[PDB]
Amino acid sequence: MNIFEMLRIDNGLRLKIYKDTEGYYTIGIGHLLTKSPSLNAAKSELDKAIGRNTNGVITKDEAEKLFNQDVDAAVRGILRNAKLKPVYDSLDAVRRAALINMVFQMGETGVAGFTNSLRMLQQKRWDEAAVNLAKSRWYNQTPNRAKRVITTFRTGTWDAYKNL
Ligand SMILES: [Cl-]
Ligand SMILES: [Cl-]
Repeated sequence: MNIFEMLRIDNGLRLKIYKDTEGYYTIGIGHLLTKSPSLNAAKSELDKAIGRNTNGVITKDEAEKLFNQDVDAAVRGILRNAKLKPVYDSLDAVRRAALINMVFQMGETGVAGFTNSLRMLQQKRWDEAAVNLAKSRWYNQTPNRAKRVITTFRTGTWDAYKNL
């Protein structure tokens, strides 16, 4: 199991533009196109991202390309963020993937906001962080996904993802 497989399980693969859980236009493996209500705007972002007139539909290969760019981007945003970097560096391989997952999902800004949980992770206080992480809109809006990520941080194994 690795980050790619992990996020593939959490995001699915869709070849036509769709609305994510917050109602935003997305495509592929969780690639947000725009927060804008306009399908046209979505359509425009997609063509620009792909480099072709897509008509709101992409191929598997194209989906995968956006996915690789997105994972890379998530890693670099962490490394560049002053609040994220130290946490990431203190963690083992499996827990690093849980941090990337959150960043991919909510952005570096969103995650950097979890001050208290970050601190507990940095201290290696797994159960306590797990409890803190759960007290969030994140956990209340997407509880299944959140539980998988949280379990990953608590246990440091891929158990939550095996079977999927
Ligand atoms: Cl892009
Ligand atoms: Cl969920």
